[PDB]
Amino acid sequence: GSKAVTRHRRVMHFERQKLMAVTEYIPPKPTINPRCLP
Amino acid sequence: FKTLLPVPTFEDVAIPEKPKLRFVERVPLVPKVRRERKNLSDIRGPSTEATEFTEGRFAILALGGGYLHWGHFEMMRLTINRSMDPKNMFALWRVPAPFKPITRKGMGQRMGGGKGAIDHYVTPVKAGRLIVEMGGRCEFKEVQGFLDLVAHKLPFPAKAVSRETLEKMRKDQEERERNNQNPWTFERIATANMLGIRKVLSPYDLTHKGRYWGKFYTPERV
Amino acid sequence: KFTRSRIPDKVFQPSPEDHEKYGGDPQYPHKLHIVTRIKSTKRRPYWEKDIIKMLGLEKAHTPQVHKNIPSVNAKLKVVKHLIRIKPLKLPQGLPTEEDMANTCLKSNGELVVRWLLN
Amino acid sequence: AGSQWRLQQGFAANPSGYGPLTELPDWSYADGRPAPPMKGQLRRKAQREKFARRVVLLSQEMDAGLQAWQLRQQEKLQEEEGKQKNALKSKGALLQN
Amino acid sequence: RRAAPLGPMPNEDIDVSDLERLKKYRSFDRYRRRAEQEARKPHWWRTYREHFGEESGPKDRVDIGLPPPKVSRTQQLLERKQA
Amino acid sequence: YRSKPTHGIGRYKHLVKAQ
RNA sequence: ACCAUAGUAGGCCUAAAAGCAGCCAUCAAUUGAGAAAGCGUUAAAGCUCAACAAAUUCACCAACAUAAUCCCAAAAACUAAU
RNA sequence: CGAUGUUGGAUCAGGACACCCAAAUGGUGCAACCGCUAUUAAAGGUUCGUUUGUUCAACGAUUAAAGUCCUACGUGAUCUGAG
RNA sequence: GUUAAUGUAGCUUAAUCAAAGCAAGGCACUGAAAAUGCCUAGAUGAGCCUCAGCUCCAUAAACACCA
Ligand SMILES: [Mg+2]
Ligand SMILES: [Mg+2]
Ligand SMILES: [Mg+2]
Ligand SMILES: [Mg+2]
Ligand SMILES: [Mg+2]
Ligand SMILES: [Mg+2]
Ligand SMILES: [Mg+2]
Ligand SMILES: [Mg+2]
Ligand SMILES: [Mg+2]
Ligand SMILES: [Mg+2]
Ligand SMILES: [Mg+2]
Ligand SMILES: [Mg+2]
Ligand SMILES: [Mg+2]
Ligand SMILES: [Mg+2]
Ligand SMILES: [Mg+2]
Ligand SMILES: [Mg+2]
Ligand SMILES: [Mg+2]
Repeated sequence: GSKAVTRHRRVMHFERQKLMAVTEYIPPKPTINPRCLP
Repeated sequence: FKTLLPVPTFEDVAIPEKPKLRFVERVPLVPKVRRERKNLSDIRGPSTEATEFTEGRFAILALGGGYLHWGHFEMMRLTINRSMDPKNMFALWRVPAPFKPITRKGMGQRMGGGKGAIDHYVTPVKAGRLIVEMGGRCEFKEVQGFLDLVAHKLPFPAKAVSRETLEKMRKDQEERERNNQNPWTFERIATANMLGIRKVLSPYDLTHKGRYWGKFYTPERV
Repeated sequence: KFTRSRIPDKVFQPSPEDHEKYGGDPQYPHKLHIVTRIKSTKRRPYWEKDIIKMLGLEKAHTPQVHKNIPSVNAKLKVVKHLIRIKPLKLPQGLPTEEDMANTCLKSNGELVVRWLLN
Repeated sequence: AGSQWRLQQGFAANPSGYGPLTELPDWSYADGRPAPPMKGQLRRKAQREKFARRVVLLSQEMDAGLQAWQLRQQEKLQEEEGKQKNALKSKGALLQN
Repeated sequence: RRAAPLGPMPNEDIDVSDLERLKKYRSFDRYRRRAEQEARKPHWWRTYREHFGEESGPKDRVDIGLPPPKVSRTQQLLERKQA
Repeated sequence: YRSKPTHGIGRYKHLVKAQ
């Protein structure tokens, strides 16, 4: 078992990994790119 | 042909005496006799103290958590002291001298037998804290140039920032989190204990919101 | 320590869009719950196991009906990740005593009183 | 597969549950006399009944609950006036004026 | 987990900053008085008075009396001063 | 009790400085 | 890409300090070029930077070697997938 | 632990490359000869003696060179037994 | 001479039992304070009226004024 804090970045429990992968930031995507607009 | 622009002028900058960084001590003047347990919890999560500017307009900002020992202080002091114009710039410690005893045992000891003996002292640094604060009649760019060296040689990941740069990245940080397209945020899920997810999470997570993990802080995490 | 968990009341304040979304009436709450146990109690804390027992949810994918009163909603709140709740609907209204043999419960969550006439 | 589609259409997610496929009496004598009923359908009848009976019961209990509360409210409001009708006529301060 | 006080906390009024410039009761007795006055006020937390039966607490009194005798305030005052 | 609204009602020592 | 001439070796300390060991001022000619941001000299001379004019796609940060019998499924960027 | 026999030699070596030699190159405070570095390359090589049980190590003589290691500190149902 | 207010004891009560509480004083007691004990002075701004009304005086806050 490892301390809560550690040097080496500490592999997460798989479920927590899923949780992290689900909650990622999704940038808003405009319908038309402002550059190809007039 | 190119048209000129008004140059930034500093008439309001007052330079203090002893603009260079003070020498800090290897061991405190009243050395701690009683050996302390190690809170790792003082490196962990966001920082409360020393998050803001005081006198100066530039700083080194700590993006990770870590421990600063005397070697680090020496490095910063020497580097900054010979990389600045003592006339036009001044620097300041935003960090206390190392106060926290850290033990060791002689290499080759068996497990058990007692606690160790006090080897050296350190300072705990939580992510989001200013290490060193530089003011002056300087523009940010020069200071940035040499400060990034120091920043790079610190134990944690760190950056060189100005007031402008800091507020920029904070507004960007909150704007990223009100822009977010996906309905599902770490906060929303953890606080409501969806999927019984609390089972795998730490209590501290409710505050940390998936942005801090151990001593690591990933700014991209909303 | 891993422990029980408070669930701040802000979670249960519904937004105006939600009514449209899940098809509830903004004015009048529904009378009855259809609860189904969707997940398993294994690998979950003993207190959730007990709640699931006392809700009559022991067996999976079997519907069970409960009052919409707060006393029950407390327990459902505890195990809400293990279950599926859908409001019971009565298109033909409540069953009389002539209709007891012919009742049936459709997956859209509605109780049909007259089942298979001639 | 295809449970989702079966659900949108209001059927059972499983072709086995409650459709005409299952419920109907799959055989009969050649003469036309009905066959003894089927054990499965018998049990399904019983517990479907059980379920309905319960729905009725809970509905009724909840109603009777609400009525009882409303009644207690009326009783409170009635006692508040029951104090005033039964009270004595205030005199002392008013008689001098 | 902190909750929020409902209404005023008792000592929240006086300034902790600069204690030396605050007047104290050096008398035990002054304190006793102030305390007994404080114990008569209707606080928002569970109190002795609440459980031990102030006997209906606040009560609007239906009064069947003889009207109080009408006497001049100022005149009476003057006479007594004189006496 | 920490959870309650009435917490720290008996708190005094900040009123008298004896050190 | 292009281009570089003026008081003047500015005043000091030093064997010499000529924009450029150091300390102090940092003014001033010409449309325009710092008492000079880098190289260079014993002190220079000499190369460039910023300045005019000439023009103008975009240009902030980001890259990181390895082990011991023999690599290790095969493969594959679209015919409609909550 | 109802036994996975242990140091150094002998014999036979299998492998890595973090190259000691042989090959091809970059940089030099590379004139030449020497060198000092760095890249690429593992098919083949990598001595004989005096003393130590010795591995190391010192020393004599040489070599194109006398590599660093892994293999139950390779290898005792093949040997040795100095320790 | 004009506007917003007032005149409770030094600060705040009450004005249907009643002008109340606290400061503030003296003497005694121990070195000073402090506590304690025995003591001390006190007010509804002034003139009429009706059984709140009319003025005056004065303060205060401004403005005008005067020097
Ligand atoms: Mg553990
Ligand atoms: Mg670093
Ligand atoms: Mg069966
Ligand atoms: Mg140029
Ligand atoms: Mg390499
Ligand atoms: Mg293969
Ligand atoms: Mg053994
Ligand atoms: Mg055996
Ligand atoms: Mg070999
Ligand atoms: Mg190589
Ligand atoms: Mg060679
Ligand atoms: Mg070889
Ligand atoms: Mg070994
Ligand atoms: Mg061996
Ligand atoms: Mg052997
Ligand atoms: Mg063998
Ligand atoms: Mg009176």
